[PDB]
Amino acid sequence: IMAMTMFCLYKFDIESEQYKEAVLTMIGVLSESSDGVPKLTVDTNNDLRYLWDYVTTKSYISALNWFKNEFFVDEWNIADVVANSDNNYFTMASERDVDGTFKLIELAKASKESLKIIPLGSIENLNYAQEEISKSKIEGGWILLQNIQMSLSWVKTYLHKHVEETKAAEEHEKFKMFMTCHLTGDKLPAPLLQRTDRFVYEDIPGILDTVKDLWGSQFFTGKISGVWSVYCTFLLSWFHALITARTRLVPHGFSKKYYFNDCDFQFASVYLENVLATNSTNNIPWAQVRDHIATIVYGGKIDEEKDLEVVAKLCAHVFCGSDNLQIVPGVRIPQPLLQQSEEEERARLTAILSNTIEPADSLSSWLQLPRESILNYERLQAKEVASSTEQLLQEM
Amino acid sequence: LDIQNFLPLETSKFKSLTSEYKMITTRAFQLDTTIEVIHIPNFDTTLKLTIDSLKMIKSSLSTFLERQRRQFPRFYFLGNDDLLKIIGSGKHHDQVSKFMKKMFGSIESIIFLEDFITGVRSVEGEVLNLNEKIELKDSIQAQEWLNILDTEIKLSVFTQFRDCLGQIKDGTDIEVVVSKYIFQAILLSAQVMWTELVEKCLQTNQFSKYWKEVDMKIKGLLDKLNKSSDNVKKKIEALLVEYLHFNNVIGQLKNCSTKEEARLLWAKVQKFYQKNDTLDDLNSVFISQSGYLLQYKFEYIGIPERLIYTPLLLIGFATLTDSLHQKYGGCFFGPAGTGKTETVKAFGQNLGRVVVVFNCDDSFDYQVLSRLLVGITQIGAWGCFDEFNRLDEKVLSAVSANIQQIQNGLQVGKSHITLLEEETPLSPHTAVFITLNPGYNGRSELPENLKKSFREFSMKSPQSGTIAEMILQIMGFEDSKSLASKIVHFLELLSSKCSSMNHYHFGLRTLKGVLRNCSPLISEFGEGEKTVVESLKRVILPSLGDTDELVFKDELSKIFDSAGTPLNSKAIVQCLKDAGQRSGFSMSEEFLKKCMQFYYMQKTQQALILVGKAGCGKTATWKTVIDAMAIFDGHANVVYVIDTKVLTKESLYGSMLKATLEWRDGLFTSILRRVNDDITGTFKNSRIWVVFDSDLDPEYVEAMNSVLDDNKILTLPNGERLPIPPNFRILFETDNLDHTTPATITRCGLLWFSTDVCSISSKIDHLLNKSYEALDNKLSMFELDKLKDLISDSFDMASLTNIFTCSNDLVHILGVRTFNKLETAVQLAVHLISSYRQWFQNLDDKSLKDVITLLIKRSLLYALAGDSTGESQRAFIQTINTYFGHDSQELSDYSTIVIANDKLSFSSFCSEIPSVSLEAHEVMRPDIVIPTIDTIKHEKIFYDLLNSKRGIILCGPPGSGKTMIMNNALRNSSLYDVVGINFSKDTTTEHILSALHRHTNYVTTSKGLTLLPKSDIKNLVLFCDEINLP
Ligand SMILES: Nc1ncnc2c1ncn2[C@@H]1O[C@H](COP(=O)(O)OP(=O)(O)NP(=O)(O)O)[C@@H](O)[C@H]1O
Ligand SMILES: Nc1ncnc2c1ncn2[C@@H]1O[C@H](COP(=O)(O)OP(=O)(O)OP(=O)(O)O)[C@@H](O)[C@H]1O
Ligand SMILES: [Mg+2]
Repeated sequence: IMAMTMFCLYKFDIESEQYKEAVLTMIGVLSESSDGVPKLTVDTNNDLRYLWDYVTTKSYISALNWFKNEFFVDEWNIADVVANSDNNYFTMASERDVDGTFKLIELAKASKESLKIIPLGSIENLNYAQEEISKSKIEGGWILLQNIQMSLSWVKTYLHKHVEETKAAEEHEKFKMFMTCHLTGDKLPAPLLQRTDRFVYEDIPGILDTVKDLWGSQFFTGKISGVWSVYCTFLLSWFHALITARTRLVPHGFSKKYYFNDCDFQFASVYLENVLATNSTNNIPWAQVRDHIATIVYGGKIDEEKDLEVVAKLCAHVFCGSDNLQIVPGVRIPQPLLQQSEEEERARLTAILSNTIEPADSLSSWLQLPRESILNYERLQAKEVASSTEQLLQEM
Repeated sequence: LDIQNFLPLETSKFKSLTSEYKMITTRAFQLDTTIEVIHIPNFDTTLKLTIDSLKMIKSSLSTFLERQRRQFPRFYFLGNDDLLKIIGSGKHHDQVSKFMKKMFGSIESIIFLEDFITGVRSVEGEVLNLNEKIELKDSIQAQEWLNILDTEIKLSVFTQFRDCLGQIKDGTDIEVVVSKYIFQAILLSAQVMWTELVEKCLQTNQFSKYWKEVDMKIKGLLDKLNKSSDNVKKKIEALLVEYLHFNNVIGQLKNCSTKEEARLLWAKVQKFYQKNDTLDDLNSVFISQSGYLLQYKFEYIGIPERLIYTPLLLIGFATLTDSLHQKYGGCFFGPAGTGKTETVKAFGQNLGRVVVVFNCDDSFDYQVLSRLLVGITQIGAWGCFDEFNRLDEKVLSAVSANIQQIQNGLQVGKSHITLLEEETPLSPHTAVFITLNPGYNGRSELPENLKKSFREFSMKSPQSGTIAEMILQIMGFEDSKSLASKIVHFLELLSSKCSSMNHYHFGLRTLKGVLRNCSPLISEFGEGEKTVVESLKRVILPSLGDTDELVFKDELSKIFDSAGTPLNSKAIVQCLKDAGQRSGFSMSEEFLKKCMQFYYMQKTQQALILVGKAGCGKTATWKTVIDAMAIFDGHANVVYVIDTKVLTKESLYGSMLKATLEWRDGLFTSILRRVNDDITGTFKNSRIWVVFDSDLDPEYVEAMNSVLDDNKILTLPNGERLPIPPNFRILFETDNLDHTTPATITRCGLLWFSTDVCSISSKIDHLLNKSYEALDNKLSMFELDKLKDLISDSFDMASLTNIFTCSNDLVHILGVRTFNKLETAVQLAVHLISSYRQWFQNLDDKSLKDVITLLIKRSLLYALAGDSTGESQRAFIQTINTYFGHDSQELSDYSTIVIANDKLSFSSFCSEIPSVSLEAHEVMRPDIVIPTIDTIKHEKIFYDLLNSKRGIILCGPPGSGKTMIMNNALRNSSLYDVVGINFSKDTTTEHILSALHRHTNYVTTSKGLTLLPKSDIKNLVLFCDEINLP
């Protein structure tokens, strides 16, 4: 939105009047204001001639980024920002789909080390927290305050005053304090917020990459279950990575934005350990695995009938399978072999991940929804940017 | 004495300070100057030392009570004042039973043989007897004796469970067991044997053999109920809820495609197993569902009203157990009336727990909840936050933080958790439940911290079919399965086939109502579809409007056909026709219909709604039916017609007065106390009807929703519930419904009047005869007989028909429909004719007709065109003349009939006017009119209507002289006297009264009881100016 606007803020003063209506007649097409053809002069304008080519090719996201690139700026990475930045405080908000907590781990590791994750949970966490805050600034280690918004009542009383008082934090050793927000969620105090630097972690992983990150931790659990279970836990890693993938794209996809957690996987995996612990390892237990996963574990949140069916139809495909599943077009997952090694099967199922390459068309090929839907969604987020820009210009 | 007995060091130190302060005050008062007090020795020193010691006593009591509370953690539920009464009342012992209702929730009072406790009784009425009767002595603490009781009461439930369980296993009839075992116990025994008999039945597939078997127990229990004592009547009914669930599941199982299909269905259900293995018997029962098991704790529940089993219900029970298994809090969000707390309560009962419900933000103290939370974490109970969402942000934060401690304490299993700045221990049997009603914003949220501590679920209304089938089963089924499917399809079908109309509701509440209406109807006919079909048209139809009135008939007979003929066909009808003949009314297709629809509804429904256009016939329908019932039954009726919105909620329901909080009756509650409190006369044999004629709104119905409920009792704002008899029927007549909630509709019976009950002619017919009656009291029968003959021959319906049709083809200021104009005509016509009665004695028969026809043509004009432009009047005048006989006396704009001062004469002349002569000083005078062609014209008509006694609304532009014409016509005459009230945007109904009080004199004449006539003998006129201002 700021790209398209800022581009119009410069170019309307600088370029021709013939330019102004041409680009606005284009922003009108991306929006639902109008559909028209801009003013053409041979080799009169070429940058502009290139943009309408994006808009006429029905290609939305490309045309939206055009305004960013036309600025010819190197678009700064969290680390770049942090290094340039001249403050000991940062608050990075993000949508509930992700958390930059693990980006901050690799950010600290690659330069200046000193990483300390501090959950704000109960009284003990806040109480331990305030101790580790005052001491890390003397010491100069980096500190993180995970998901402050929840523990907020405390912020306005202790942290609001504490961070304001700490103009001795300027005096204190190289140290940087980080806080994680959620955009959709309770409002942080504006005074504290304006004082501290702000970032938005907009960084979304692919299906395969989330699968590999889900299945990645799973080896640290140890061993209390059968070999066969690791297959079910693998299945779930794919399943979870497929509903989360579907969460962003709405309306086409899910009716509403719904948020699925590490808690949702956990309550699903716990039911899986439980079904194998109670049954024979005959494969057929699969029937009520689906109903419980699709209606209590994951359908708990879901309220609309429309979406409850989507969870179910996903369970139909992810869970019920005999010999061959074919989660995605590229990848077939075969049922545990007679060799029956649990160490081997982890390594086999890890290898199935390492063999596959996530295609160009993932959102339509992998997530069972049509390609036509994806473009419809691309169109809608275009319309939203295009509108809000027009609206901004007319307001001033 | 008892409190100072328990605390010796505390009362010895209190009384020592009481001495000092007694001398300090009396010394300081006699000084006689407050300021003089600073000169007094050791006053700041004395009081600072005294307050320190008074604070040491309060603190010491606080340490005593908390040490008392920790010993018996039920006392956490009680609080200080109640707690002290218990320690004080120890001598008595029996006086603690009051407070048990609170600290248990299940029981109401305790049973003694004085020295020994024989058992307890529940709030439901159920009698539980203990195994060992607990012995009581003088030197015993409440803490010690009660703690034994809690133990024994749970043990006593295990006893009554094993005793019973064993019996049924030895093939005993369930009707036998009922009589001897408490419900809680028989329920669990049923569940465990059911479960075991169906568990085996999965392997064998002997389902049919067990099904009929169970079905027989159902029928057996049903017929037992009908002839049973009210107490045990609750117990059988409560068991029925459960038995029906049993059979339903088995039947579902008999049906399954495969064994895997059956083992899926069985996984989803709550399966109640027992350990025939182990010791610690109170831990011997456990429950399975979706793989998860749950230990039945043995708490007494009494006999609570048991929630009917739905698939949706089990799912809720399933999510609750899924949360609990992983040490997470249960939480469901969703619309109010989705019974989220009922579920949490029920899910507790099913596992032998009485869940504590915190009704949150119903002016609820944080201090009390903080105590309750400590109590719950000690006692290991389940607590449910009933609509958690509605808490104020400081409270919400404080509470939400506390709750996290508990849920975090359980998840980790921390032995002691700290909350409310103290180290208190945590039972792991503890759980917190949150119900989240939605806001105006959307479906509510848990605070962030609670999101990773709870599991949220979306409650949804039950797909109705399942609930319907059961309800049909309970009544006396015939074929319950067919009915339930058919009924729902029909209701579903009406919804997609009928017009989307405001007040139409075809959801379950509606079918539960059809089914509720059904019970008496079954008594009439059968436990058959036919009884269903009649109940459908008894409820569905009286609220339908003509287009949808056939959609109902079309699809009802399409989906199920029952019968040819109706009973109570002659009987009521002749009692209805004889009522209207007497009332003046005409028995029309429609009038009969809406009279019948109503008659049959009062029978079932106690709250009735009548919706229609103003002048539908609603007051006439109900007034006519009610009248017909006193002919057919022989029962008197006593009607109270109350304008709902004239009075305030305070004037009507009961107002409590802000400072002295003094309770005074009101209007609605006070007329019930004649019936309830002191039925001194004949009320038992009488029928009481309280009618609300005015527009109905939420605020007013909400304050009496309890009478509309299954309750049939009135809840005071403070300090009572008053029960309502079956005689006492509440009616509601109104013009629209837009304001009311669908909830309010569906508790009552609704009668939508699609069109006016009666024919235009039929209205006039009645109106005439109504007017004649008034005149019999002031006109001789010879005069009257001749004058009513005249009216019949002068105006025939055929002529007027076109005239009333042409009325519409005209601009009408201050719009009022043609039908409602009719009374304005008839009253005028009859009065103008009764005016010239003496000149009808001797006048020519041809000439007489001309006087009649003219007056009727006049009266008819003003009543249809009087509110018209008069440019339009003049237009209408030719229209009237047109449709009346051509030769008959024509109407002119200024047309009038005249007679001589000193000799009887007869001629028709118009527009003869006085001239006014007035001096210079007289020029402006607040009562001065320069008579015009139009002054006389208006003053004449205006005065004529008052002689009719019909109220007059004068509409027009400012300064047009509506006020002048009105005032001058009346400041002149002896008959009437004027009082002017000027209305503004916000004028009160007292303003009307206050203004009247100067010119009105109340007299208690036995003829009308209290009367408010005018302070002098001759008539009064209130002039209400700017009536469309308030
Ligand atoms: N026949 C008449 N002769 C002399 N003056 C008249 C006559 N009719 C009306 N007027 C004048 O018109 C004015 C009428 O005002 P008034 O009757 O007080 O208000 P209104 O027309 O009745 N409207 P409202 O009282 O607000 O419903 C007076 O001030 C008279 O001076
Ligand atoms: N069968 C009939 N024959 C003749 N006139 C009738 C008949 N039924 C009703 N009426 C006329 O309709 C009127 C009935 O008044 P009623 O109080 O019922 O109107 P309403 O619809 O209740 O108005 P509101 O909604 O303001 O209460 C009577 O004045 C009567 O003249
Ligand atoms: Mg009426």
